Amino acid sequence: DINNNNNIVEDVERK
Amino acid sequence: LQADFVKPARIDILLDMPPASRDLQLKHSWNSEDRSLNIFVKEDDKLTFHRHPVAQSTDCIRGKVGLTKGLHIWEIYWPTRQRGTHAVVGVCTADAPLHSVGYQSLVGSTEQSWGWDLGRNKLYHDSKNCAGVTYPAILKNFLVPDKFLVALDMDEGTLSFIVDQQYLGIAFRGLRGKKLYPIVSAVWGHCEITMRYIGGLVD
Repeated sequence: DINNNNNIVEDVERK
Repeated sequence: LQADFVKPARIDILLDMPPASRDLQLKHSWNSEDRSLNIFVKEDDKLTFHRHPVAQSTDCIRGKVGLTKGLHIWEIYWPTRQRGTHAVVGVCTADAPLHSVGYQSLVGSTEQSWGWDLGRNKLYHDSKNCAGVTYPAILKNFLVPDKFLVALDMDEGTLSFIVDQQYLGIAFRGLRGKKLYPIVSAVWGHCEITMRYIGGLVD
């Protein structure tokens, strides 16, 4: 996306 | 014409001493035990941290040492093309949140941290309640380079920045009596930020 991130990555900080 | 490179006495004194030793830099580097899980300290460079490319996430990591007295200076190296929409540099108490959902200037968002948004050239503190302040103060016709210095004077209770060898002036006041840690707020995937302690003055 705009900040060079992608939805395939797991957000361990959220979980 | 001639830009001003004069800096406060104490900063001159500190910068006149030799830079802090490798051991001192490591002692004051990013703390892998006090970070957003979306960030990790590079195994082959304890001075640099890496941010996983997690979507809609703002992530921070604190330095290992909380400061309560003296003048301290450290250098921040943040590749320009790795800042994204929100890149903030500053300090905070041990209570500042290291993560938030979505993208924003997390550092400076509550009363627990103070930060300088490198993209907006604005100072944030208790952002929810307070309006940002332009910095450095505009006068002519400002981009923050890849590297620059942060100066926390806990004796006077101020935070200031030095860009391109130029003192930008006091950014925040009222820090006296606190225990502050270096901190950064990032949202860019794979960004790497390096923090190298320069030295402390007990004056």
